[PDB]
Amino acid sequence: SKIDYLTLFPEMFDGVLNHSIMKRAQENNKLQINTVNFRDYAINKHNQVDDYPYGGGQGMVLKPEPVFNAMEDLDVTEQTRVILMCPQGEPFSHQKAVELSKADHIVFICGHYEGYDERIRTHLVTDEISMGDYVLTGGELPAMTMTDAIVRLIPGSDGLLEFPQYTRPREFKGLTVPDVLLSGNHANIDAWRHEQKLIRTYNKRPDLIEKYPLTNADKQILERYKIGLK
Ligand SMILES: N=C(N)NCCn1cc(-c2c[nH]c3nc[nH]c(=O)c23)nn1
Repeated sequence: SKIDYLTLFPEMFDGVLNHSIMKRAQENNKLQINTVNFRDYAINKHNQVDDYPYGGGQGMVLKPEPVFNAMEDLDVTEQTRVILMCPQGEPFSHQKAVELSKADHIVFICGHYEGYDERIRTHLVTDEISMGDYVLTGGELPAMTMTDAIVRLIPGSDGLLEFPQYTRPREFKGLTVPDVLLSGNHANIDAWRHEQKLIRTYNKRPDLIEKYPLTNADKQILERYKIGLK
């Protein structure tokens, strides 16, 4: 499997591909990653990859020819998935990460451009994906985050919040690890962790409690808690 990124700043990805999961999986002969710069396929008078929009508008638009050429050199096939980092795209999701981990070749089109030529979108892009309602400067960090979640799904819940976890030391600033965790009584350790899960969910995410098949023990735990409050 292989991932290629079209970027103006191929060096933003320095140290994110040479370390962690990217370093591991790429070393392991699992994924080939290539960075590709624009303006390496530009032919404009200033070697530009953006020009002004027909009809007017404030911004500048990425031109189609450098991008189709970039797809050409990257040996994009009819089954390659070309992902446009688009602020109005479908929000990225675990479902989509599972879907994309099934893909032999992937290309991210990254860029700060206010606009993209519609030719690119109609005949080149297979996928347009957002990071969320917030506004970013470019598609490079989105591209890398999505790559993280996808690569992690390469061969290389219960409905509640997590239970608190503690490690050494037992005491720190007078803040004491709960004693049940050191008693070596695993039935109590698990019962306590479950109680904390119910209580933390009740306090911070009551919607999750509503969608949870509460037992009679769970109801009693929450009721003893909310009475212990008063
Ligand atoms: N087309 C416009 N407005 N570009 C402006 C500059 N920009 C933004 C993005 C972008 C990519 N992915 C995102 N996910 C969530 N919000 C975002 O803003 C983005 N890429 N370039």
